[PDB]
Amino acid sequence: TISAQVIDTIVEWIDDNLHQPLRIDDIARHAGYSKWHLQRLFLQYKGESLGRYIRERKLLLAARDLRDTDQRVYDICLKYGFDSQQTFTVFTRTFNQPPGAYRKE
Amino acid sequence: HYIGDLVQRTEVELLKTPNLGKKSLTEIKDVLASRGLSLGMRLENWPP
Repeated sequence: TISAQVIDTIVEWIDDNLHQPLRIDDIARHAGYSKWHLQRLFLQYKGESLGRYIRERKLLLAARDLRDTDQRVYDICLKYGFDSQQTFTVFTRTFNQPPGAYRKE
Repeated sequence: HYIGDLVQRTEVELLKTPNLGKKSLTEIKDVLASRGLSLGMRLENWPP
């Protein structure tokens, strides 16, 4: 029990939520835990900054949609959180693996 | 999401969440007091 069961709710919010980005103000509210209700968790349970963990989660989620043989490549990053194609093109810094070649795999 | 669920829950545990911008107590009193509903009455059947 950390901050009255915030771990059991963060995962549910990440699962249920739409492609809306996750920031301090966005998740600070209906979360039931403010900035410090999340800082301790991100420091202890995860040990990684939000901008990298969210990007990794989006990449792991899109790894299946890229294999689902979808022709609308521009909408793949949009349906998962990346509001722009250039920002998602994160993939170069993470995998150094072609968008298209991976999409071909 | 129901009026029967809103009238039954006690405000002592309802007003402690920090995510509510405002509970709209004006409309809450308008829907409970003007319709003959006091603090925590058990209705016959609230859910559809």
